[PDB]
Amino acid sequence: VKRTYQPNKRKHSKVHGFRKRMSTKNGRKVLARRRRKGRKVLSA
Amino acid sequence: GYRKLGRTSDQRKAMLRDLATSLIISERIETTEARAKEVRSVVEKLITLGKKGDLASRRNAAKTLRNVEILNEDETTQTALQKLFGEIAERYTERQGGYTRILKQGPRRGDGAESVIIELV
Amino acid sequence: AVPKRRTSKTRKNKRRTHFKISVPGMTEEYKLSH
Amino acid sequence: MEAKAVARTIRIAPRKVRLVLDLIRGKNAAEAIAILKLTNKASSPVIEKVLMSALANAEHNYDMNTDELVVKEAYANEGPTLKRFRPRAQGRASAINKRTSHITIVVSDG
Amino acid sequence: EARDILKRPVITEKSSEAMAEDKYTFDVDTRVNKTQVKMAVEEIFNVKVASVNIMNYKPKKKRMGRYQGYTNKRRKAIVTLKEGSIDLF
RNA sequence: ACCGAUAGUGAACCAGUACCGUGAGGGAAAGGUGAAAAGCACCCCGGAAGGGGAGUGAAAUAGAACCUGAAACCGUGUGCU
RNA sequence: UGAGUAGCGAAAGACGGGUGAGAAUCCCGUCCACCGAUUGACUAAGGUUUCCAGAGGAAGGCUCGUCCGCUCUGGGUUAGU
Ligand SMILES: [Mg+2]
Ligand SMILES: [Mg+2]
Ligand SMILES: [Mg+2]
Ligand SMILES: [Mg+2]
Ligand SMILES: [Mg+2]
Ligand SMILES: [Mg+2]
Ligand SMILES: [Mg+2]
Repeated sequence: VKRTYQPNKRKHSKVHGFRKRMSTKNGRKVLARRRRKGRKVLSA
Repeated sequence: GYRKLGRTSDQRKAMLRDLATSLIISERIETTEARAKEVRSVVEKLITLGKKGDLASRRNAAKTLRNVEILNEDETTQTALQKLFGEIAERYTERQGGYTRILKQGPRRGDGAESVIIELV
Repeated sequence: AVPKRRTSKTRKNKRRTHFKISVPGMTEEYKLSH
Repeated sequence: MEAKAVARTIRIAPRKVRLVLDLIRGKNAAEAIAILKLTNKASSPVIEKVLMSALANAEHNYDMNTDELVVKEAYANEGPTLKRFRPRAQGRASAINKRTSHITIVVSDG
Repeated sequence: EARDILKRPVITEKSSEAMAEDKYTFDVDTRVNKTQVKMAVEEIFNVKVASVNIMNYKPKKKRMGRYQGYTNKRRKAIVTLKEGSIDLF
């Protein structure tokens, strides 16, 4: 059988890195809910 | 006789041939009860060829006895086939059959199996 | 194929009358190693 | 005089131990080490270290003779468990209950 | 600025083996190449250093209950030289 | 004329933590030795665990799962049947 | 409770000797046997110290266990191509 989540590292950061959250206003309201709730790991 | 021992024909014919051989070398072994009531017979039919000693019995004393084990007793080398016709045959030249002896030790720890000794006499 | 009821404390214990074990023999302590 | 000894958090179920003890109660002492080591079970080698601690303290602490000295109370009682999991066919899972016992022996004279 | 580059030696069964060929071992700061290292030893010790190799490591995992912490990081400097020697202890 | 550890905050302790999800995002459990560490020197059984004596203490059936310690559930003994 | 019940994940092992409180199951040795355009040998992704040596046996390993990819301790990735 074949299942989902065939990993990689180029594509886990070209889509969920820091610099893709900053280049897009709706991704800055992502960051600005994880600082306010208090999590030790912002999106990378 | 007629015991199968949870082992199909091609397996039982090779388990009863290793028992007959390694016994002869050390003359004393430690097995479960069932198996030694079946080498009770295979090995008793195998000295009776060793008293003849003829050229034909050596040819049927090899179709069950096992491949040439290059023994090493005291400063020597033997075969299990030039020990069976030279040495056991000579100790036992004037008795009838019945040259084995079973002895009951206790059971085992893991599988709860009766353990017994078997030697020559 | 599935229990319709609960098994009481008695019927559980009326059943184990025979669910015990047995004793070895006794030769003089020496084993019965025939 | 009534000596005793207890074994604590011993890693066997009680329902498996209690089959051996019924063969040990209301009997002599040297008529018990024998019947124990001639019973193929796994309980037997731990009820055998637990008489011989109740017999080796009726000699150094309380001064009785091992000649006539019998068994008056032996029993097992439950203990704390240890919960574990076995996975099954679908994504479901299933319970496992690994159990313990405490063992207690009493040797008395008359 | 030398005595902040290289810190302390490493004495092992390999570092003890290599002193039969005058190869000595140290533990270097990060942030540093192998050319900063070469003229460092050569001006503390006056040894006329020869060629040099280097490597890195990665965090390990110390843990002794309630202390699920990682550990610092290394950068070794397996150093070599022909003319002379240095006695450390 | 507010709660007093299933309550009060999601969090009295390791808490936006472990754990679940590609991701956005979701969410826990868990407090108490004694006035004082004086935290059981020493002897005996055992490979060790654990228990029996001795000894500290006002009490160790207060011995680190340690304040009290109900019920379900599991057992040993026996006065009538 | 159901209940000491269903189950214990495709497949050839047997004897002898040694260490140990303790061995069908660990270490050494013999014969037999199986896979074999693969149960062989190399590389990439991805995983991230699982690698090595002495120790250790409460838990984990679908049994046992003096053994282990598990638990303590110290150590191991070297480039002008
Ligand atoms: Mg018998
Ligand atoms: Mg309360
Ligand atoms: Mg108080
Ligand atoms: Mg049955
Ligand atoms: Mg049924
Ligand atoms: Mg081998
Ligand atoms: Mg390894």
